[PDB]
Amino acid sequence: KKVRPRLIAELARRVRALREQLNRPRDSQLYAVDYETLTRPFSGRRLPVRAWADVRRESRLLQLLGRLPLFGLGRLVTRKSWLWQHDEPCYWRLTRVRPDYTAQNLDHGKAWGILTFKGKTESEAREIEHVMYHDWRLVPKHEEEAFTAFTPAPEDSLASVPYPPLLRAMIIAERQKNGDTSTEEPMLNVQRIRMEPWDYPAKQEDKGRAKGTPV
Amino acid sequence: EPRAREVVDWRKYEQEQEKGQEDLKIIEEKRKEHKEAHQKAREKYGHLLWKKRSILRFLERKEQIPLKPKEKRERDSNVLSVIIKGDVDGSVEAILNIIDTYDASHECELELVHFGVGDVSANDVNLAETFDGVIYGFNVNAGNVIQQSA
Amino acid sequence: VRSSVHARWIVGKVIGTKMQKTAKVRVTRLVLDPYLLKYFNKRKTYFAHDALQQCTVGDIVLLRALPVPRAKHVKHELAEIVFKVGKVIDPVTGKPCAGTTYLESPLSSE
Amino acid sequence: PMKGRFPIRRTLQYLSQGNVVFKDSVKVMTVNYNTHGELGEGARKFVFFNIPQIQYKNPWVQIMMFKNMTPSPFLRFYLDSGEQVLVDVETKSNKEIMEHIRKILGKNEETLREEEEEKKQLSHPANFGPRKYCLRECICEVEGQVPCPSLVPLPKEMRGKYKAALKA
Amino acid sequence: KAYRGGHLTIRLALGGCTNRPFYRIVAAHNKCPRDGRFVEQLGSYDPLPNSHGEKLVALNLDRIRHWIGCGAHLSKPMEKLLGLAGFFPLHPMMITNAERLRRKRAREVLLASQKTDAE
Amino acid sequence: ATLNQMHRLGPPKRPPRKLGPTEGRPQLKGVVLCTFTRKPKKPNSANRKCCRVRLSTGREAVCFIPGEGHTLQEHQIVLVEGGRTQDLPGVKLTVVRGKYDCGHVQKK
Amino acid sequence: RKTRHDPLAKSKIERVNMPPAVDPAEFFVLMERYQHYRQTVRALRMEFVSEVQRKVHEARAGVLAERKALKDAAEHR
RNA sequence: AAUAGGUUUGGUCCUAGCCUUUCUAUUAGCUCUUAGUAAGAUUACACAUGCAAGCAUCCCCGUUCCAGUGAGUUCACCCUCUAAAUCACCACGAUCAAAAGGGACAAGCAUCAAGCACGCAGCAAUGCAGCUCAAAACGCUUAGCCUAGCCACACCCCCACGGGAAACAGCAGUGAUUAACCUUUAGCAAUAAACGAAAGUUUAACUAAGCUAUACUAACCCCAGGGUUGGUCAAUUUCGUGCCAGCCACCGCGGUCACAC
RNA sequence: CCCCACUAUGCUUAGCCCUAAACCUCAACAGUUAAAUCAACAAAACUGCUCGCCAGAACACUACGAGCCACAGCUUAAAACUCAAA
Ligand SMILES: CN[C@@H]1[C@H](O[C@H]2[C@H](O[C@H]3[C@H](O)[C@@H](O)[C@H](NC(=N)N)[C@@H](O)[C@@H]3NC(=N)N)O[C@@H](C)[C@]2(O)C=O)O[C@@H](CO)[C@H](O)[C@H]1O
Ligand code: FES
Ligand SMILES: [K+]
Ligand SMILES: [K+]
Ligand SMILES: [K+]
Ligand SMILES: [K+]
Ligand SMILES: [K+]
Ligand SMILES: [K+]
Ligand SMILES: [K+]
Ligand SMILES: [Mg+2]
Ligand SMILES: [Mg+2]
Ligand SMILES: [Mg+2]
Ligand SMILES: [Mg+2]
Ligand SMILES: [Mg+2]
Ligand SMILES: [Mg+2]
Ligand SMILES: [Mg+2]
Ligand SMILES: [Mg+2]
Ligand SMILES: [Mg+2]
Ligand SMILES: [Mg+2]
Ligand SMILES: [Mg+2]
Ligand SMILES: [Mg+2]
Ligand SMILES: [Mg+2]
Ligand SMILES: [Mg+2]
Ligand SMILES: [Mg+2]
Ligand SMILES: [Mg+2]
Ligand SMILES: [Mg+2]
Ligand SMILES: [Mg+2]
Ligand SMILES: [Mg+2]
Ligand SMILES: [Mg+2]
Ligand SMILES: [Mg+2]
Ligand SMILES: [Mg+2]
Ligand SMILES: [Mg+2]
Ligand SMILES: [Mg+2]
Repeated sequence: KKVRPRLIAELARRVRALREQLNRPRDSQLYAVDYETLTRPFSGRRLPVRAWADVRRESRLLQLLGRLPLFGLGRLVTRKSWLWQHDEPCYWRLTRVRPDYTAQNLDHGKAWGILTFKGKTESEAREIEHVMYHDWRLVPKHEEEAFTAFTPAPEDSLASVPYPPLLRAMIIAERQKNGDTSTEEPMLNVQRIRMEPWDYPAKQEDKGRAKGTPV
Repeated sequence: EPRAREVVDWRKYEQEQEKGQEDLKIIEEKRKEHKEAHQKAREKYGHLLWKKRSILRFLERKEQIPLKPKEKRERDSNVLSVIIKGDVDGSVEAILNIIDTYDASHECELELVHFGVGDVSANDVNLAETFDGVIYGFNVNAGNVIQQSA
Repeated sequence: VRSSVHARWIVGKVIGTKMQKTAKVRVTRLVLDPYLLKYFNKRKTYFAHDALQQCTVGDIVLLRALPVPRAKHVKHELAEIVFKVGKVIDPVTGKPCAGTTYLESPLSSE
Repeated sequence: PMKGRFPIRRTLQYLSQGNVVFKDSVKVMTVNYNTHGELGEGARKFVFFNIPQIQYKNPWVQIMMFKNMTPSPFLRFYLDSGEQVLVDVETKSNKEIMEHIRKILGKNEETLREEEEEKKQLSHPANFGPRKYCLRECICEVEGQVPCPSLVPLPKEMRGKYKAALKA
Repeated sequence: KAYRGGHLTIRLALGGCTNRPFYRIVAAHNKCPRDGRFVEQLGSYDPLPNSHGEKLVALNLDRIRHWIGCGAHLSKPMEKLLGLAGFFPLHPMMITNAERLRRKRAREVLLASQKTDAE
Repeated sequence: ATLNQMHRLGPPKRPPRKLGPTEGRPQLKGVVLCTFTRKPKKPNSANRKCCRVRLSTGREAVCFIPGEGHTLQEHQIVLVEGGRTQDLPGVKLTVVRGKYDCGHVQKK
Repeated sequence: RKTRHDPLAKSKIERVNMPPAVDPAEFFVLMERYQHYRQTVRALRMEFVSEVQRKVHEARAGVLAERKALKDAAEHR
């Protein structure tokens, strides 16, 4: 019951982990795109057909900010996909930028900011996702005041919905079995559940990265 | 497919029947030779009880029976066993016609152990190790493993 | 929940005490023979920690599982010496005995 | 015949006749008996008949026996809390000892039924599966439902062979 | 067996012989085989109609509520069986596929009428 | 034996069943080497057609050809099976008629 | 199924799956049904989750569970 | 071994072994009508070809699953503790479950009887001299197992930085090999999985078909064969052979009247 | 085989060897004489408890291995082939 040690599986494991940390591909290599074949040279994978239009027009976040004094600190950057879908102002306030220095035009990197989705600001600044996407647009200084202008509409909405028929029938039978007599309806409290949109910025600080396997 | 199996079975049955007729003539001759001796071997003790024959037969064995021959076959120096492996059926049937025109059995016999199609395998080496034969691979290959085993 | 040792309480016999602050205990349990349907003793050796080295070969002891084994084989500790070899006190009367006879009559103290 | 005296002890029917199921506390049981003497007779019969019945019902309880260590026989149980329960069994029959330890340390008939009823909920009659675990394997064994194709061939309209040919 | 990641799901485990499908509702690991090892069996579904003309669906509501409160997901077919029973709401696609079928049948009645009317 | 003696030893250990000339196999494939005859042991008297074949396992055993007459020659392929020939001591293999080169006994 | 180390087929190299056509009405209506359905099912899930906590907490620290441990311990003394 | 039987001898009893009668699964030979269902390389030997993992408004996720095999083989079970993961989320506890710790767990051989550092204490320095074993240590050989399934492997070197070297133990199919021999079908319509907010897409998983007396169920106007026929053990007419040829599971038959070929 | 003669040896001392039809072929302990007495023969038949041994014949008081002051040795001790009996 004394397991025979496997040393080569631990030596290799350390070496592979080390190489992934010293040969790791940058954002310039991973997120490069050939604009004629619309493929990622690093992996040779075609983009989806719905993105092709926007990969030839819009700009990446840090090919807008690389033209600014401090990578556009304290500035609002919206996204084309938000402006079409949502009338309300959605934007990020930039607070920290980590540019990719291996790009010749400094057009890749990371960004942290304060989200304001549909006019609702967030307490603290987190990391921005979809930096690589060709969907961004920088809010001009003089328009910053008319773009941010927002008036909250009433949020009154349904607070309770019925139970589905069978469950409701089983909730009214326990009452009468225990002896409780009431004419009130069983209702679900749907006020706790805050249904967010499907295009709500997720967390890029819990998201993975492509492995260093160039093709 | 089943109809195809029926035809092959009939053809194999037809072939098997023919061989049997050729073999039957061999056996009929082989049986007759022994039957002639046996019917003539007990003419000396004609019209006698078997017990009488036993006594004479037991003594008779001593006089006219030499030492028994070895069951194991004894190799002959002037005998060549060959295994012909070809690449195509038509090429193997051409090498068999060259072995069918061999007229020197008085000085050295030629025995064609096995003939087939394909590369030299393990069954060929095992047959050549049994009959002390040679493998003649015409336009075929022999894997390293086969070379090591041979 | 309170300990990672399977055997919490086991009673055995000190076969040897040649290790410092450690007692080698032999525990016996009844194991049924599936065929003969009879119970037989299957013994097993346990290493107990005796801080005061008060154990003597031939005495019955009570072991208490430790929270975590202090050594590779030490998993228990000496809870109490049940029957001291040669000096057992009858629990029913509390009087000394040398086998089936009382060394001190129980009537001395009524 | 079966070797040994009283061979009925070495039977499953006799080993399952014990009604002494210890609680979770009882961990170790020690029996101290004397080979000779009239007073110790019951303990000798308790070790000859009843001990096998107790260990069969309590396989995780250690039962150790000591001969002629004391002048009188006695039983001692060691609980998991550290408590020791002395039971002087002198001048007693084996039936009294078995009934005495079933009252102070054994379970009653109410606590045992509950345990058995919990095992009846593990084998649901509705569930379908192998005979080892479930009663029925498929729902083709239920009268009314479509039978298995092995026994009753289904109609040509319910088979995917003709459906494909019928469709094309 | 231990799977990297994964979770529990209340799905259907197909059973029965050829052309005789019988599902048995089970709670099983996501990465486990369809008809492989299961944690518990929560019911059965017989698609083929019986002599009386009805489909039998056994539901262990008590145990289905336990595994849903332990972190178990639901498959689309199992989410549509609970909407038909009334335990869950009608799946959106049960309502949308019913609307598509209506438009389809209303589009075919025109042709049929025109044929009988025009011809 | 006593119960204590029966407990130490344990369940009777059945001797590992020995294998025969077929190595626990229904049939085997072999190449004919010789074709001789053998005489039965007393009290039977006959000449029984046998043949020494090398099996696929590598061994070289003596087989018995059943039936009246045969045309088996060196280098031929035959399928052997089990079954001792009672008259012949040491002959434990039998040639399968109607398989490979060996043919069914012609009628009459 | 294939693994990560298996090479891709040569018949799929030049394959582009075009997304299906979208009906503006049905798609918008279908996006709201999912919105409500998932809000109605999330509330039920929480209810079912709340019944599993009670039962778990009603067996180890319940009023009917602590009332029997004292009865079992009082009878032992 | 059972409701048992046959066979030691000149004969009886006792003991004892071999065999027979029963039930399955391979393979062989001779033979074969249909329908429906199930199951379906001999081999961890080598593999032409084609397919088998995609999804998606770019990131991610997934391809670590399923499927397969049986080389090796006491990692599979319970308790303790506690990561990852699911329950939208912080938190909660539940669930699931690895590593670690404790326990348990194949067969044969003792002509494998001794192993050789296998222990303890102590903050540490370091000290002591132990530990396992005839209730089987150490070791050798064999084998997948305790089957709602699990374990293990994933060309080889236990491992996989590295090297040999260039991988169907994925489906179909082939070569070699073996007594052992399934189509180089179709479709994602159902279920399952993956991805996606979703409509949906994909999938040799799967489903529905194909081949094959391996097996079960049912049937048929025409259409039956195979093996037996001394006893055990159900049941032989007449020829031919003449200890020859041949036969038998066992005992045994055949030497001119053979119920045994 | 019968007769004669003579030696090793038999004897003592000191070491070794370690065998037997070492067989009263009938294990040690305790107990019984009732019941079905009991295949046969022999030295009547049984009970409790424990240890040791044995499972067709032959190969085999063998081979190999180990151990031993034993080196033509002793102890322990298989299998294959073979028979359908012994
Ligand atoms: C009941 N059968 C008795 C038995 O016959 C046996 C007898 O068997 C003999 C074997 O063939 C032989 O190989 C065997 N020879 C050996 N070297 N082992 C004989 O020992 C054996 N005879 C015996 N064991 N009595 O000869 C066989 C042919 C027999 O007829 C077979 O059934 O033995 C015979 C005497 O040997 C008796 O006369 C028969 O009555
Ligand atoms: S077993 Fe239910 S259909 Fe075949
Ligand atoms: K004869
Ligand atoms: K295996
Ligand atoms: K390996
Ligand atoms: K599908
Ligand atoms: K994705
Ligand atoms: K005649
Ligand atoms: K004697
Ligand atoms: Mg015979
Ligand atoms: Mg006789
Ligand atoms: Mg007999
Ligand atoms: Mg057949
Ligand atoms: Mg698997
Ligand atoms: Mg966690
Ligand atoms: Mg673990
Ligand atoms: Mg040996
Ligand atoms: Mg193996
Ligand atoms: Mg490997
Ligand atoms: Mg391979
Ligand atoms: Mg294949
Ligand atoms: Mg082939
Ligand atoms: Mg087959
Ligand atoms: Mg396809
Ligand atoms: Mg099929
Ligand atoms: Mg005849
Ligand atoms: Mg002298
Ligand atoms: Mg004497
Ligand atoms: Mg003795
Ligand atoms: Mg013997
Ligand atoms: Mg001797
Ligand atoms: Mg010797
Ligand atoms: Mg020797």
